[PDB]
Amino acid sequence: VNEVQEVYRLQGVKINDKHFEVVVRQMMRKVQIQDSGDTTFLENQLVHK
Amino acid sequence: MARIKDNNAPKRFNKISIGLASPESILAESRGEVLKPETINYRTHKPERDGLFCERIFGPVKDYECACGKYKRIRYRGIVCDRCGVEVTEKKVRRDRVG
Amino acid sequence: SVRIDGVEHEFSVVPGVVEDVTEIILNLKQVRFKRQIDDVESETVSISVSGKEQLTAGDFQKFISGYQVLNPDLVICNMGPKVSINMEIVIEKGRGYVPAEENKKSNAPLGSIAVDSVYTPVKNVKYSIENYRVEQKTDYEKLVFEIITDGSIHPKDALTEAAKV
Amino acid sequence: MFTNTIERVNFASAKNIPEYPDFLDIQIKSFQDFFQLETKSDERGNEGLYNTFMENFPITDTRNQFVLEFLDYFIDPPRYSIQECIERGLTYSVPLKARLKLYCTDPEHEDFETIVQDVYLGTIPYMTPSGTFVINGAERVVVSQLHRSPGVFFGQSFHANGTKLYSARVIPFKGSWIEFATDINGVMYAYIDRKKKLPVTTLFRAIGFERDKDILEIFDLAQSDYAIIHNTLQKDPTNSEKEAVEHIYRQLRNAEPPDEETARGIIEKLFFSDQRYSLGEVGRYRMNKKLGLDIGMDKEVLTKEDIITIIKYLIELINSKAEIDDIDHLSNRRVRTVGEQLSQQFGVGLARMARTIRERMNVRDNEVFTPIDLINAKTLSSVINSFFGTNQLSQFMDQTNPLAEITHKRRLSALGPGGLSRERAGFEVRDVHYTHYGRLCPIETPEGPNIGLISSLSVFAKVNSMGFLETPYRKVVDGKVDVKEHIYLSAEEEEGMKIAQANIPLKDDGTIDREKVIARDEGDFPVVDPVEINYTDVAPNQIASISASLIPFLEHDDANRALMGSNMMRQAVPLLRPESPIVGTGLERQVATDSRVLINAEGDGVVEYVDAQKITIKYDRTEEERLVSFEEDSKTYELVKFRKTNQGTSINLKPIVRKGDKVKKGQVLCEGYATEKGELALGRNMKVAFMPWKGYNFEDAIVISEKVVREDIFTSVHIDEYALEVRDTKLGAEELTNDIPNVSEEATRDLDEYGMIRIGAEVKPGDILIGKITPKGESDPTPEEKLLRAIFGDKAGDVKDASLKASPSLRGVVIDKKLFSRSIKDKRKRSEDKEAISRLEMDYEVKFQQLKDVLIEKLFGLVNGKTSQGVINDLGEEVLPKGKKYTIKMLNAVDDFAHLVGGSWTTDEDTNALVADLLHNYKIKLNDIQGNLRRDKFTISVGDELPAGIMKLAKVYIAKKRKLKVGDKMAGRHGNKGIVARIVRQEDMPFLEDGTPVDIVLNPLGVPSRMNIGQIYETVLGWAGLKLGQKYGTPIFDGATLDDINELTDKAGVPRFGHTYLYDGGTGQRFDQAATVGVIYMLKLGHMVDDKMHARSIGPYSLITQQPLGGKAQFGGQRFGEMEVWALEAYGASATLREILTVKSDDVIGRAKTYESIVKGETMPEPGLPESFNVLMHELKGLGLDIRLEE
Amino acid sequence: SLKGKQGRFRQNLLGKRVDYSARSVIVVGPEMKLYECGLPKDMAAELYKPFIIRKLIERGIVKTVKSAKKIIDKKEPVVWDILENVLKGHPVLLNRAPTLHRLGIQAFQPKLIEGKAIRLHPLACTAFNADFDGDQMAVHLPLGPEAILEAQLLMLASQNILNPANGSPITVPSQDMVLGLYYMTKEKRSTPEEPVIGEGLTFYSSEEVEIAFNERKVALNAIIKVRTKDFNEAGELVNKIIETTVGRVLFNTVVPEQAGYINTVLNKKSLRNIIGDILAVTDVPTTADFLDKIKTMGYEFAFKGGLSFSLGDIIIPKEKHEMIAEANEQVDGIMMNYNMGLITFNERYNQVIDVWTSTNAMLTELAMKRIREDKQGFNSVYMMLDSGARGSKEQIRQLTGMRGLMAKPKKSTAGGGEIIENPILSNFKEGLSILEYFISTHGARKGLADTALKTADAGYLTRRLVDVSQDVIINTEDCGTLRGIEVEALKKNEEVVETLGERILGRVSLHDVYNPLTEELILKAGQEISEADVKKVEAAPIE
Ligand SMILES: [Mg+2]
Repeated sequence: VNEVQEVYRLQGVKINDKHFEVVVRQMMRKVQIQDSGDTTFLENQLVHK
Repeated sequence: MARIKDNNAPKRFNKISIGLASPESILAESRGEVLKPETINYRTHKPERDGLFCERIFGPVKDYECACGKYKRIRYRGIVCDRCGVEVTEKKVRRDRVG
Repeated sequence: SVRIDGVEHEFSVVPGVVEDVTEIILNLKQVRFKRQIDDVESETVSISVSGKEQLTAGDFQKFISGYQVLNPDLVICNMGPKVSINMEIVIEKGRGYVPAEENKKSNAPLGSIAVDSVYTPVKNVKYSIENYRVEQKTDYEKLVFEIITDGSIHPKDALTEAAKV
Repeated sequence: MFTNTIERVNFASAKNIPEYPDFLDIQIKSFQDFFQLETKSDERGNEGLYNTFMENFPITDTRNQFVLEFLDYFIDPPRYSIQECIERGLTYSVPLKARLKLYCTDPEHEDFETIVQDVYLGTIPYMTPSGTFVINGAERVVVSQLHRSPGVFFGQSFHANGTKLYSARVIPFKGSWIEFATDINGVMYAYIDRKKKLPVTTLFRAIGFERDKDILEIFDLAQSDYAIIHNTLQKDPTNSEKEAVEHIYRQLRNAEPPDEETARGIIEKLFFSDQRYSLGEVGRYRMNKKLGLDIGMDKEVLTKEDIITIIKYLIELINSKAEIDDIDHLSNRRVRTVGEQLSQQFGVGLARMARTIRERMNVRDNEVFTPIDLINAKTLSSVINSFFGTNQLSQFMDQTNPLAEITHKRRLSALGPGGLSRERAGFEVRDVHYTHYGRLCPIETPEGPNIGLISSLSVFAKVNSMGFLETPYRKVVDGKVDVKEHIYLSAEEEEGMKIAQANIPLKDDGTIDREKVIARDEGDFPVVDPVEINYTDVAPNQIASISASLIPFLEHDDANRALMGSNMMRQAVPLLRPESPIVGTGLERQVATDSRVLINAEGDGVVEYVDAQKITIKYDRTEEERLVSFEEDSKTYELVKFRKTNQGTSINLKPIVRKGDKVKKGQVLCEGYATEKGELALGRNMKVAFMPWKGYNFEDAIVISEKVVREDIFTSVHIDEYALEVRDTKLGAEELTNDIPNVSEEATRDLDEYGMIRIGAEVKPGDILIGKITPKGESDPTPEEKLLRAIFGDKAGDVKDASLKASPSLRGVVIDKKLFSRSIKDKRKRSEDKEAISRLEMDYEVKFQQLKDVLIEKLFGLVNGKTSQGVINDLGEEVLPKGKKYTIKMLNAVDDFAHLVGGSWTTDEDTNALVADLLHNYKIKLNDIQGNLRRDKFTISVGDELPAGIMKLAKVYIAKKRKLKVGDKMAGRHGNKGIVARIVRQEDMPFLEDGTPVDIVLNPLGVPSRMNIGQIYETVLGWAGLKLGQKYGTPIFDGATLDDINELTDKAGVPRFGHTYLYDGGTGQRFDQAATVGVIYMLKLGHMVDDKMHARSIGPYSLITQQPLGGKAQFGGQRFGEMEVWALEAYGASATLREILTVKSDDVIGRAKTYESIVKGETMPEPGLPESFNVLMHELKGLGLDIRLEE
Repeated sequence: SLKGKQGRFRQNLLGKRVDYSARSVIVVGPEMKLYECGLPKDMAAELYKPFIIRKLIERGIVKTVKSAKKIIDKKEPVVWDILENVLKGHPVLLNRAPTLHRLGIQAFQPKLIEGKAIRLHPLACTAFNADFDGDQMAVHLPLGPEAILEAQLLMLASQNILNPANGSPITVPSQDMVLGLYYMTKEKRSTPEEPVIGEGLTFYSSEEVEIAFNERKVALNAIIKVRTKDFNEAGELVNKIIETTVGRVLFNTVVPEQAGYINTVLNKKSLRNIIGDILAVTDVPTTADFLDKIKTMGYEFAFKGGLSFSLGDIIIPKEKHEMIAEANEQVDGIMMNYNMGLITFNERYNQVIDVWTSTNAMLTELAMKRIREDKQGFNSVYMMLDSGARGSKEQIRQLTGMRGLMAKPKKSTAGGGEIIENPILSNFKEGLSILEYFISTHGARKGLADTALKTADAGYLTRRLVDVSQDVIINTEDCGTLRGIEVEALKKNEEVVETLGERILGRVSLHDVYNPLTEELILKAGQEISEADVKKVEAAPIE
């Protein structure tokens, strides 16, 4: 968030941090599985949290 | 002309379901079977019977007119011609009938 | 309105005439009229000119009865000595500017070409304000008026009509 | 002194400016070099179509028994005129006839007589005198292509790992490309057509360097510098010539060679065969110059020494001992003129024709045949017509105004076949280069995706024989400028030379009068002494194009605004009454003269008759010219009156000369079409005040006076051509008639018997222009139709209405109608036509006899009493006996005067030359009469020429007089574009102390951010000129200064800088601050509001998507795409988005129900399923997925 | 038929062409209100055709839709009489492509006008990015009552004062308006040559100031004293005598009362801050009325002043030649230093560039000072630049000083464009030589190409962001999390770029926050941080 907002700020444009926060939230909706256990999932699979 | 009230009410739905298609389902939805690979007659520009554009399967090309011209005008709506087997209806049906 | 014999639209040419019908129309727009007979609001003028090397606005005067051409030296077109020009013009009364679109009459004869009409008689109005001394007070104002007209209305009459409005 | 020539006060200070090279030379000179029509048969040089025929001839069969040789080519007069071709929608083309000699070299075929016959090779489109081509009735320009020059370039590239890769690319004039490139491992490879790589040691073995010893002896193997060669040897899988050649065969054809000979022959044909590989003169010259080799220019194939030298140069390039080649350098970019492209197309067509002929004579070995039976003219005609019709360089002509035309003809395009693409066009190529100085205009380039890719030639630049650009310089020795002669220097000749500006101060002897002068040295601009100069510029406007040279005070305008102004004047609509600018540059007269749109006097003479339709001039001729020419001394010129252009503008020419006026060669005879009195007049001079006006000039808006509309200052005429083709269908032949079923008599009242609207009738939207009935298949009429027929009695036949109707935005007056109809050849009609051709043949034969005896009279007058030296026919027959005195009887004994090419007539060389010229003009006149006979024969036989399947072609022309109105786009010459926001009454407009109102108001806020003070200067100088009754010429960089304008305004009684106190028209109160007032030159652009307003409630819908159509002509709605849907989603406008996506676009039932509900005032029906979703569902069901809608 | 850019999903489902739509060229309707747009008669007649048909059948003039269509096509006066009533309460939607933000589509109340161009309010131009140099806009007509209410209550231009990106006002006056407001609100002091009428007078209220101004007994820029309402140190509304300007009093006559008294020279930045504060203390309709009034006032006072662009306002310093000469002698000193081997080639190049750029900076400062002190700051060019209406310091420098150093177009793959050691000495008033013009063409073409080529990349980035963020919708009022983000003032190089209150403004507090010095409850958990809370936090030592 800080890096993107800094890049946008260098050009004199003001955008609230909440928009970048909303986007970055969607950018972090998944996890990578390290051990399937007995579950349905598979090794190194990307699944929703 | 005032558009006819198509009594096929808009199907209200909030859910979309997908799956494998059974042969029985395809036969149920199909209006007929396609035998001939011909599309249309190159001379009369009319669709060949039992072809990929046949009027007995998919519907009449002209509104309220059968393939052989025996039945014309809206007064024969819903009647399937005994000579050509084409239902007397709107041309719009050629977008929904499946073979 | 203007109707030149043998001309069906404003984008044509009269044989033997240097200027096209468009330039003739633009020159005809510049002709100025002063009323000579009272109560004359509209007049139809049939003009037939031949044997001349130049059609001037003064050549219309021999055919106009109720109006007077104020600029007879205005050249309408240059023609050959063997060119015969037969044209019909309609003179009407109006205010300000009326585009040729509004002047088109549905009952007009074939070949009639409507023209833009600039009805305004006043070319320029200039006024100045100078101080004036009355007895002991020097703050009173003096108004000076300079009016340039086309000759159809006298400047005094123009002032009187503006005051009347 | 001429009465109608505009005199301008020129502020130019530069002296000895030579004449501008003809602006249409790049087209006309190239085409004339290609065809060589004006050159006699025996004087035809080895260039153009003659070389095209030589390179493809003689054609010999596989057995070398039949030889087909080319002798000469002759061109007939065109079948139709330029105006006729435009009106009829045909191509202005000339027939080509070739004299061919066929003989058999086989002694077993001694009975085969030698045949010499003139073969008609088909119609070739011919260039107009204005430098254009008329293709399918519309003018086109073959824009010159700026492509990479033939030769070898040493370029450097970076691999993904950052390692520098050096490459040498050889592109031939005709043949395959070869590239020597290095890899990341230090092993360099040779790429053939970029398909598969081969180590160059393998190529060396294949080209004769079998052993490693020879290859190392090539480079005399400093070892670290040449380690690449050792690495390539180490990676070479071959050791002998046979192995290398077999490996090359396997790499190229992906198969094993049947034998060594074919494998060697593949390499020989690829790289050393004239038929398949051709470097050309340009490529050979460039490679010889850059490689330091002295190979003869006659060798056009690659050689071993060339390959060795290229590899050596690449090796030193890797060693940083050589520089890389700049691709954008104009030495590396070569101009392909129209003549060159025509030469290539003719070469390809003749190659195909030669292959077809070879196959035919391989088939017809034992039959007696003539060259006519061997040639199909369609092979060449189709190739040339395809090039003129489908190639990207044959573009639609920009005919908005003469400036646009002359800029289009001088345009250079980097696109097209053999050029660059928009996707592959980087920042570098689009940039301006130092070699563009005086060759490519750095100001004029289109905005958008084509910036830098489309360039305009400079005023003084020309294209040489080799195809490179030269611009004129003046030579300097010891600081002394040679002011008498100038030398054209190319980009390669300009390297290492220091160049100063044209306006540098010189003494009377030509010595530079400066201690230090700025100089151009390549890409830098160093300061040098006058001794260090090599060359000097010639004109102040040498860098600018024709457009950029028409902007006054351009040196005061920002480069971007200069670009916009240059682009914008080319969009200026021709006005009804054009007026030359008060403040101009002086190039307007030259632009009008060189445009060749205006009728130019061919020589000195006196005008006999002046009319709006024609001009007659009696040209002054000397006695020998009268003795030699067949034409009358009087020439009649037909003026172009209301001719539609490509962009819909109108060409209207009005004569400016009067009866009895004296003219000389090159004089302009007519004004009009954005010209006034021989000067280019794109717009009008207008009084302007710079102040904000109640916010109506906000954000580039323009406030204008009503006097502009009143006096037709910016009124322009546009013409629209509508064509309806009648066709023969299966159900019957379509017909044009006024009896259109289900149409009231009022709508057809203006139609003639042929269904065409009457000339001069007013066209309103929806009016019927051309009435057409299409035959209808037998269908029983509906009960409503039957009732209508019974009531009104209309005998509606079995036809359907297909009449072309006026568009909803069309309002105008018909000014021309044209109907071309194909003659129906009936037996009686064929007999009548045959009798007509017979009678025409007798009359024409009488004409040829008349022409022959006037020949006899003139020839006898020239050669009376002299002796004949023997004149030989083309067959070698000696027609006029040598030693006999010339008599009338023996001259009457010569059967054919068109074919004497040999022998001598008299001892007097002057008499012989006069007789030769007389014979040449006789040949021209006889060819003209024969072409006339052929044209009338065609007219009687077939009639009007129409495309196949079309029986009649109907055209209607409508002229639209469009006044200036709110929304119309106006612009100056300095980039100040704008939209008319309000037409203000003259009483409300600002007025001066004298009561005179200003005509236009511009926002002062637009100037400081855009840095175009040139408009300010033009305003002040134009006010000075209008008050003084003077017009001025302002050359760029050598124009009017501030002190001169101040002096002129002081003389004219104008406040300095135009700073005067204005008065409000509404309240009469003087404004608090003085305003800049004066006269500015304004143009009216083609972005007019009448063509851009569109509105639709309902209309036609598309076929598959059922969406409403797009475009104004189809009466369609606007596109409502993804970003705007995102905007609706952001607003939370659910219902608006739903309504738009379904009931306004593709809900077939929903849209009709919504319209009915709106009309009847009921509640809006619920949206249904869009047809796009129905199509998606149907596709997914057809693909075998069961999809159900669940509630 | 399904995948790819040309498949059904991306081609026929995400975009469509619509009925009840229109398009034409846009012209400025400065006499209109913020929520009004001028609509040409033909466009309105075609768009509102079925409504006009309905009213025709209701009036009994025509019994069939065909006769109604015939009447409408003939453009009879009754059609206009009906259309005038039909336009009322039925807004249209104005869209200019590209629609980069939601303000690219706005709802306006249509008005019938003459001509064929759509009239746009000047304040919507910034949101639409629309100028009047040939731009066109699409017109979309909502049909159903839900759509009409949606437009009126969410997409109306008067309701869209704020920028959704940051909350700052986007309907700020510009160009003519800003210049006029600046001209009216600027002060002029009396001089013996140009005495100012009415300076030093005292007035009981704005009423007497208006009386004096209308009587021409006081100047617009005169420094006066007036008695009116203004906030005291406690935040209450009291009367006091405040030194002000007649133009400022006239400007405050339309300012909403609750905003106090505005006593500063008006520029674009101050105007934006003022509109923000007024909307903070009042409601949206009052701010819209204020915007309309100040727009009219700025336009009128810019028109009355006759503010122009003349060659006399571009005052090239008389010392320009002298400092160019001094720079030339310094460059000569550097060159002879290099020739004797005292400095390197790179050092000489850097020193020459430094000398030229110092000369350019000094000349820019001197030119700005001259133009500023000209006519007591009432020079039209200086008024245009200082107010923020148009123009920058660099552009005024190029018109008056020297265009300066230029970058070479060289194709150096390693380094960037080198700077030519000889700058463009001439300016646009003096005129550029052939060489200088050829040099500047490089930069002009480079800029045009860069813009034209990178617009599409920006659009692609926008598309990817929309694709990744489309599913975020506020669905629940509170999820009850105890987790939050710790926000502090943004400092860069010892400079506070964003204040703590500005960053936390509009957020919801995690826990209760107490003043460390007074133990007062500043913030409550689960409550929005308003502007007053922002001031309280800034007063307290909270970081
Ligand atoms: Mg724009």
